[PDB]
Formats: sequence, structure tokens, C-alpha cells
Amino acid sequence: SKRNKPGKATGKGKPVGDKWLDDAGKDSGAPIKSFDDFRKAVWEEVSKDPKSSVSKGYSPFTPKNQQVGGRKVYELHADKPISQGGEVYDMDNIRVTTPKRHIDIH
DNA sequence: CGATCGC
DNA sequence: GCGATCGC
Ligand SMILES: [Zn+2]
Ligand SMILES: [Zn+2]
Repeated sequence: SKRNKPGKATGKGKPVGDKWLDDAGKDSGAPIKSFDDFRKAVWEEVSKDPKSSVSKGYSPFTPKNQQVGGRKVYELHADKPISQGGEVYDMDNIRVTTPKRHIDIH
């Protein structure tokens, strides 16, 4: 299982602004030791880049209507799936999504 | 030995 | 380790 076995970061990401999560629950989605540690380290720098969630590392909750049942936070979708070639840590491949947006696509 | 996302 | 949704 790739998502567990370790790797290193690649890809610059893309430039956005203060209203950057609105594009998570839209279409493709918003750009940006284990993926278990990389996700934290993503949202830990979301706190330090100018709330209580991100600061401890967790994913922030979404709007009520972009939630599906017990799925309620932002999700890092891999555009090109890992089983079919996709690089886990391709900062360029990861799309910030919401439970409903993510669900449709798949 | 489900895939794919979260804690 | 564990939890969630979808599954033609
Ligand atoms: Zn996905
Ligand atoms: Zn199962």
C-alpha cells in the first residue's frame, strides 16, 4: 500500500489567494514518512500562512452542503490514481476537494 | 487482499 | 491501528 510506505515531495503547486477553498467544492478542485504525515504538514503550514484545526494539522470542516454524512472535511484527491501510475506526493496532482465534489468525479 | 479518502 | 462513502 503506497499511501503508507514513505516518499518525498515533488511539484511546486499553484498560486492562489485568501478565497482558495471555494474552488475545492467546484469541478476538478483547488490546487495547493507517509501521506499520513504529509497531509498534516500541508495543513500545519496553512495555519502559519496568513484556525484551531489547521494549527494542530487537521483538515478544516467544509460547508454543510459540501459534506456527505460522516465525511465533513477537505479531501486531497489524486487526479491520476496511484494504482494506475499516479505519484502519491505530486503536489501538482493533488486536488483539494470536498466530500460531494470528490464523490461525483469517482 | 475494495478504493480512497480522513484521524 | 482505526473511521467514513460508494459500489451499474
Ligand atoms: Zn480521489
Ligand atoms: Zn471493505
